[PDB]
Amino acid sequence: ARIAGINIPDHKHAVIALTSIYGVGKTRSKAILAAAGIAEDVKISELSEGQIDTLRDEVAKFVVEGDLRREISMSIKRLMDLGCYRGLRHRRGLPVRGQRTKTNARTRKGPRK
Amino acid sequence: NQYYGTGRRKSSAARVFIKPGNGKIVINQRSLEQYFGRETARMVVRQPLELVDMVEKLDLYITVKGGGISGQAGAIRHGITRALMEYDESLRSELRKAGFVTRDARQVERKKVGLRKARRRPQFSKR
Amino acid sequence: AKQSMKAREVKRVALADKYFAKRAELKAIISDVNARWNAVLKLQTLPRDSSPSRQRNRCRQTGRPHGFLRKFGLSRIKVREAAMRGEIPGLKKASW
Amino acid sequence: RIRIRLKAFDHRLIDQATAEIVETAKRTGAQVRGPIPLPTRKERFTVLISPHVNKDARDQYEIRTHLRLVDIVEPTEKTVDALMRLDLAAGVDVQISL
Amino acid sequence: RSLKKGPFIDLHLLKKVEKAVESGDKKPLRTWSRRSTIFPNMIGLTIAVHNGRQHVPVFVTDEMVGHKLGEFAPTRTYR
Amino acid sequence: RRRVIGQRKILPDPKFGSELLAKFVNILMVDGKKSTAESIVYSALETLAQRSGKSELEAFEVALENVRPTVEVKSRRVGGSTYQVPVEVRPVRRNALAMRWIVEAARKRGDKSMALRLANELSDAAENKGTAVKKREDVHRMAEANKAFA
RNA sequence: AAAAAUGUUCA
RNA sequence: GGUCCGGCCGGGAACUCAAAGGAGACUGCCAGUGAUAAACUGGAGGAAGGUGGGGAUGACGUCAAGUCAUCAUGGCCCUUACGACCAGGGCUACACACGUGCUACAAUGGCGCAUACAAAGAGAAGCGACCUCGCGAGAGCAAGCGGACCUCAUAAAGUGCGUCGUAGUCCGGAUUGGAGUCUGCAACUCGACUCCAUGAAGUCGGAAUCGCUAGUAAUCGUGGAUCAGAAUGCCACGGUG
RNA sequence: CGAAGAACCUUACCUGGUCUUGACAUCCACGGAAGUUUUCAGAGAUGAGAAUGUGCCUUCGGGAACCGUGAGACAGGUGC
Repeated sequence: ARIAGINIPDHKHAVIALTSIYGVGKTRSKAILAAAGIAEDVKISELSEGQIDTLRDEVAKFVVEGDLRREISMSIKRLMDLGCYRGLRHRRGLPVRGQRTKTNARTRKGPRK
Repeated sequence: NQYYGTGRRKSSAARVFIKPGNGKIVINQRSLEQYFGRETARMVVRQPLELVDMVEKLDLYITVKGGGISGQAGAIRHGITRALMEYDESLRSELRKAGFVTRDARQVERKKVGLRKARRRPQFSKR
Repeated sequence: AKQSMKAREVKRVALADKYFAKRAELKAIISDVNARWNAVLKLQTLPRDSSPSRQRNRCRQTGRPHGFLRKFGLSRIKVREAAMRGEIPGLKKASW
Repeated sequence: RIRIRLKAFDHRLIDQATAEIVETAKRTGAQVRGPIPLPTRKERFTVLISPHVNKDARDQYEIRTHLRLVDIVEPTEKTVDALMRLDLAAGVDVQISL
Repeated sequence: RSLKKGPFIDLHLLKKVEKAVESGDKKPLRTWSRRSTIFPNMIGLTIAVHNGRQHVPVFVTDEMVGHKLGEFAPTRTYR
Repeated sequence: RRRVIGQRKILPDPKFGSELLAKFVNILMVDGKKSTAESIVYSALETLAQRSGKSELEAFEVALENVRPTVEVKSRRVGGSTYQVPVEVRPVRRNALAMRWIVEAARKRGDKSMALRLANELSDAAENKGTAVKKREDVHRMAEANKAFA
């Protein structure tokens, strides 16, 4: 379905379909379905639009989508304003959280020659 | 009980008291397929039993401990025919030459210093 | 050797359980994870002095940390030396 | 009743010179226990034989420390005189109970 | 890392702070220490934190919701 | 070398009575383990049974003992001159080799499961979908037409 | 019985 | 026999186990072969034959091999110091290159359920059940054991079922955000663990290259040391194979 | 790989505070039971203090341990 706005994957069980799509991941998937008493292994092929009403409510108790995606970037730049060990580091995107600062940094610092 | 058997094969030793009674395999109040899940193992230890045909005429209790899954069944296979060389001494030959009072000595070997396993050592390269 | 490096190391152990350990350990509920009360708390962070987390176990005949064995209270070689000569009851070469 | 724990290194020691207290105790007490084994609480080490590098050679150690404990059990509490003051033995953990 | 079940204070050089908030600071404290929670209420100062060879004045910034001195000083210097 | 070196004999499959079937579990050995191997053996065996009420065992046997390997090139001395000698293969080792190959051929046919592979695969006996037909056109191509000797 | 060099000075 | 049905009770030492002392294998016998020589190949019997299987043992020596920093030491050198004592920082840069590892790329698998069987060690500033709370990491509360007693302790692949269908996905897990646990006075450089969120690269790897002959390879866990507190490391143990 | 665990401390390296018969050894002389709990300032090392303890033996002087100071012969150096 879509929830009500933005497409999510179709013809697939409801826990699947909820996915990782900004503040609703794996844990949030089945937790939400369990919560609103709708069955977990309802495909969008099998998805009712009475199911659809109780759905939307439970995802509104979490900061999800575009809304979520602001706050986060405001806070990564927070630390830099400070000029933190985490701070400054982001200007060339050097590891902050665990990872070597010498080497092995292909997917954070960028790659070798 | 009227015939006993040891049989310690693949680190599992199994008591055997062959009792008077009738063909059945009672082992820890169960069967094979009941003390274990799906098995290949179950068929293998019945192989001496069809070899000249028994277990329709005596009853047996088995109490295997430790070791393997196959290793347990190793012990079962070993002790039954170390109690059926003494039920029959005519098949004394037909059990030692049929390799059922033969102890398996392929046992797991120990790790060493500077080696990854029992013989395994590191790979080397430079490219 | 290095007599000097060693000498240091020794004295840490006196204070370790004479001006620390039950002087310092006096924290109770109100200063650990059970409960909190800033009064007591900040004035028992106030002394630091000696500390056993600033003490290594050490070899008592080298004082290096590398290749240490608690079990004999000495380092690598200062086990092996004794042990080869057959001084110590029942240590033997692996042979099973 | 009494637990008697003999725990010593060598078999030439947990088995030898240890019969001298089983002896004297028969008369004073009223029973003896023979030398019952125990699963043997043992060690093995490794120390790097080199003084620098070469981890291809490390001296690999073992050490059985045998446990036959004997463990004479006595409701007879007159055993103690000839048991413990009288007889003596070293190299062996000597431990007594009630 | 974490202050555990309920908080710590993290006393490290809290013998100068109580002197230097009685006329404020504006003057560079020669400080070896690199740890101590900077409190959001202990701001407008000039801390010369060490990096092991130079004490560098760093003007404290407002709203420090839980941070160290250490995080605001050089540690080793790039090409 | 100076001794012929082999090892212990494996046991015949005990719930179909057949050593060949047990040596083909070994071929499919996955995680080091016979267990998860035997499943698929048996799964695809049934597939074959449905299409073939008679033995479905003679579509392994025919296919692979049509193929008769013979070629390699070595050299040995003879009368004081070495010569480049072509060497024949003994009929036993032809067998031994051939049984393996067909079952080796699976896990590359780009299916979903080893069902659909080994089923459709094994059924053929001389019109193979397995490596058995594909080695024919190399073995006899070579031999005695680009091989100067037995 | 399947091509193929070259090795700064000094115990 | 009893049974709170649980080796739960007495009871019996048979049994497995434990662990001290033995029995045995010696080409010893049997045939053939071989200079009638030594000896070899089969055969038997056996748990085991022809250096049974697995350790530990490196000759006379060579490499002026490594190691004055484990330690020892000849000479040399420093002497309000190449000495000494303390606080902070570094040894965890980085613009590259390489060694040694770990993890996947998936249904011969992944996930959800329930379930099967191990071995060997650890331990009184010690291991810490239990029971309470905590989704959780874990915190409280507190027994037991000087450990064939009690605690660490709970094997994992495997197995039967539920499902997903070969998608970079329900694969895979990097990165990062936010919130926490714990060891320590204290974790910013440079401590480990958890919760959630974000969700990568990788679609089984070129030229080239390596190990391994049997319970070996393969694979699945497990424990120990070190250690205040840092294992994809080292050391050790069994399952399957 | 030496290193079966580099926060500080360790750790030799670095920057800074600080000392020079010494941090570590022996021996001689001087003073003082050793110590105990405490103040201030300093990053600490420490420096400068406030009270308190008057032990072990004596052959009564003397010692025994130990603390501070004095002084060298010496000492120190994981330095080559």
